[PDB]
Amino acid sequence: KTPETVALLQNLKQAERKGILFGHHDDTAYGIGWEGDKGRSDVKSVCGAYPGVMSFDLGEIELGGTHNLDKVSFAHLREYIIEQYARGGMISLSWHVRNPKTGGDSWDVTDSTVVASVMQGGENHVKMLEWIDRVADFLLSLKTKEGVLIPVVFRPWHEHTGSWFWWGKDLCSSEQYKTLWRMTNDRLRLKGVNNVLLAYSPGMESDTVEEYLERYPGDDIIDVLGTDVYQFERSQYIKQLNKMLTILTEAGKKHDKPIALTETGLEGIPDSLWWTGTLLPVIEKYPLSYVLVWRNAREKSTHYYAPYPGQVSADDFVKFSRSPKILFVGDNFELYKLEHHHHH
Ligand SMILES: [K+]
Repeated sequence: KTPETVALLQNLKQAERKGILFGHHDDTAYGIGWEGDKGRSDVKSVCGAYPGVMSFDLGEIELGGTHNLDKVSFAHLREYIIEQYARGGMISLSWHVRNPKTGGDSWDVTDSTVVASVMQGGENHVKMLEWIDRVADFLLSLKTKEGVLIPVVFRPWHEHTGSWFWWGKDLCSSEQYKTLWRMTNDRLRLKGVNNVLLAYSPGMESDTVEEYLERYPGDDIIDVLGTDVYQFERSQYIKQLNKMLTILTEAGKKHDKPIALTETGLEGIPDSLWWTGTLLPVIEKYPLSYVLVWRNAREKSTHYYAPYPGQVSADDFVKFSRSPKILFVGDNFELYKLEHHHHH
């Protein structure tokens, strides 16, 4: 891993001391009522600072086209990534990859033999490695104008304990799933992709650490232990989020990995006090390195997870943002600076 990448990991590992970076998907790409405006951010428009983490998706890079599945160009993603690094924030990338057997999208679960087909000897193995190489080439293009590779937390194969993606629980064995991870790591390493940290991120199906780790590909592959948990009903969310963050904290101590709430949110945040009244009291109890809420879909204006100006939860988001526990660009962290000393 590059020096800046090791520094990022070491700074994620001191979350207990520094606080929780706040994140938003596609934050500088678009939001409610806009797309592509230079420097614009629904998060910054509400609270005045950029989120400490921004994530974007590489889905459809494997098809060799110019835009991802959410119609954002890869050349724009690279710009947004360079700009987030320049201001000192973190970047994460997910990968809603197409179905290599059916030609469908990530959510095509018609065929439960897709992962088998990309194993060694399978009809789609070479193509799967070509697809991963296309991700590798994009990652290698994430450079500062001075030529420094930009560290990224790459989070492929997510939500694998559910069965809504073609790599999900009912669609492959535990060993097949771990092999996806090994193929991914192998190709990234061969390509010299030394600017990636890998994050593991199943949802809330697991009730225990044993279950959470059943499909874990190993400490030598994974750098960040995450989970994706959304609010559908408040009491259940509080129970299930506490349950998963307890699992993450226990597992992260057992395996010496930082932890993160890699996706969460309340769609349309109709609860005007969601941020301080529901989310913060849960997450502040756990040593999270970051918490990321999902995109503000310009193309479906009910589908948003961060506020925007005038949105009913916006004032409360401002109050949340002022918590010393929650970190935005401008706050007291330096992700890419090594402080050169062991933990004790
Ligand atoms: K803050």
